[PDB]
Amino acid sequence: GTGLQEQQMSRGDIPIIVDACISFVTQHGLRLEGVYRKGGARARSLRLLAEFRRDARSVKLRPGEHFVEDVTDTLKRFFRELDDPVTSARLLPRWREAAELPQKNQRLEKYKDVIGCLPRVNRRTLATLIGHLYRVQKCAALNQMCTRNLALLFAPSVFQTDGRGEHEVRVLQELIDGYISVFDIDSDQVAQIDLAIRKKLVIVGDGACGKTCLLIVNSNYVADIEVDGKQVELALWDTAGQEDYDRLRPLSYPDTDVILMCFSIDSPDSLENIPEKWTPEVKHFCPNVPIILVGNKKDLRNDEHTRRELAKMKQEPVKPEEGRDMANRIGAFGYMECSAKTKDGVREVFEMATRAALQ
Ligand SMILES: Nc1nc2c(ncn2[C@@H]2O[C@H](COP(=O)(O)OP(=O)(O)O)[C@@H](O)[C@H]2O)c(=O)[nH]1
Ligand code: ALF
Ligand SMILES: [Mg+2]
Repeated sequence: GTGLQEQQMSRGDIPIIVDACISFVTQHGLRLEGVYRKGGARARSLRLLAEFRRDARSVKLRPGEHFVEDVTDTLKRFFRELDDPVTSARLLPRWREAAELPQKNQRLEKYKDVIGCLPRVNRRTLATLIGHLYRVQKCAALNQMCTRNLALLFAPSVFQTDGRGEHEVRVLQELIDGYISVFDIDSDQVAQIDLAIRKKLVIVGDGACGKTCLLIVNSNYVADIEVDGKQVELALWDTAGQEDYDRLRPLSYPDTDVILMCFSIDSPDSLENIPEKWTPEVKHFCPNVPIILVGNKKDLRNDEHTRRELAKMKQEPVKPEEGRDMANRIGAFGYMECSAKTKDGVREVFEMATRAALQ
């Protein structure tokens, strides 16, 4: 193997895995809302990564055949699993020092100096990645991925941080925003680019499937709920859906009394990750804790735009019976659908969770 120097290299002297994923996402993904925030179905996307590891130049990514979210996941996993972060562990002191200078122009010039000390393959790979993220955020009116969000999603794999690394998020954000300057992009490329009872609740589920909005519309938070005569102080613990936070998420699990396990009705992949990812993790850290399987964004089930996007990959919104079958398959206490956006079903979600916690 997973070393940067051991990879099959493109004509451009960067790893083919990086070149191929970035090219595909650039062609077919710059409009996808939540690109790089949403993830693919675990087993399917890990197969694609394994193909790239076996023989990267043999993988031909084709629209309609490969999921954008599998490819974005593959790119992040590539950087996360390098023996050494592409930014170099040995230069992390200089990165941090650069990040603490007072004025942005001074930080950019220092970042430029650090990048200059990297090995050639690292520099060219980092340049290609940052230029890609620069293009992504320029399309944020469509994909909703501003520079700050991309930096939060990419800093853990790029720098190989624990998951909370504050200096590295600033660097990445400023590298993206300052891409043209830091990487000496000439004016021709600039033009070409222009074209009494207390109970603990934890919520888990795929990135962007609506966990935080569900906690917010109802309300670490606290909600006071009354069910069956009993007044309950429900402690709400929010968690991140991305793989990058897998090491930090178990901090939230101790003492949990009920789990909200979420998928989005507009994402069959997020339902498929219920048995593949969330159920094994939750049953390992929260044995014998009741699970409410929650289908979020119910308002999108018959939404025309949603139905058209999923049909491109021969998918359709999750049906109520599919969620119920899944709830039975994993041994959930119950199944419930809701829309944080319209508030429909939100009370029923937390009332069922509270009854589960009290049984
Ligand atoms: N249509 C619709 N969109 C939603 C709903 N809930 C959340 N969203 C959107 O989905 C995106 C991610 O939501 P968020 O709760 O932050 O996702 P989280 O990553 O799981 O915490 C945001 O753009 C929300 O506005 C919903 O019930 N209906
Ligand atoms: F993508 Al999230 F909480 F913002 F899982
Ligand atoms: Mg969230």
